[PDB]
Amino acid sequence: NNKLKTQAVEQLFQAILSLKDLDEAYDFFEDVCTINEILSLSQRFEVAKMLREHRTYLDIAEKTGASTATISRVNRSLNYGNDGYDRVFERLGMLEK
Amino acid sequence: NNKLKTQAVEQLFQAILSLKDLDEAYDFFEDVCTINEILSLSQRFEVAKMLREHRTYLDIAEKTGASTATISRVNRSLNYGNDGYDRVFERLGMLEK
Ligand SMILES: [Mg+2]
Ligand SMILES: [Mg+2]
Ligand SMILES: [Mg+2]
Ligand SMILES: [Mg+2]
Ligand SMILES: [Mg+2]
Ligand SMILES: [Mg+2]
Repeated sequence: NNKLKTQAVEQLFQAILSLKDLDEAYDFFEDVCTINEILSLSQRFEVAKMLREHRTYLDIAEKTGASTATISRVNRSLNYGNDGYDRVFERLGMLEK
Repeated sequence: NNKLKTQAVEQLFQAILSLKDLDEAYDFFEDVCTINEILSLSQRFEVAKMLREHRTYLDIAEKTGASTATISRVNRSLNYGNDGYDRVFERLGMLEK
């Protein structure tokens, strides 16, 4: 966290928060990231959602491709982090009821 | 690009575009990414800005820490990409005049 209190980090975030729609998101993240990086963040995000949907590690590994080690890492951030995943899931009504 | 046309990628982007302020950005990206990943994206973004500000590779390597190989990679995405960096720089009035 301390290493992230930088004006560089803050401008990255303003850049990210200025994106207006998914086509802009695609353009930007594809400029800044590799395909695999984007695929890697989307996998973590899906693991996290499925974890809160109460799915098993097997079902998560199947559906997402994540190894169980990845699943376990995400699970640490989900549970012992800033509660960012959860606040998005609540806000966007994402969790399969 | 083709590998990124996924519902998983689309939900990551909706999650990212729902973030309302920098504190939310910090909470979310810190949950989803490692410190080094965030530092790595903010470095690329700063390299890209300084490149469009017409600074030399030496000055960019000094100010940002990027190796010149990183600078050269960013420069490919800046110039031969989706024009996402440039559209953010224009929109946010970021380039030092
Ligand atoms: Mg600073
Ligand atoms: Mg790669
Ligand atoms: Mg991982
Ligand atoms: Mg799909
Ligand atoms: Mg790391
Ligand atoms: Mg790099």
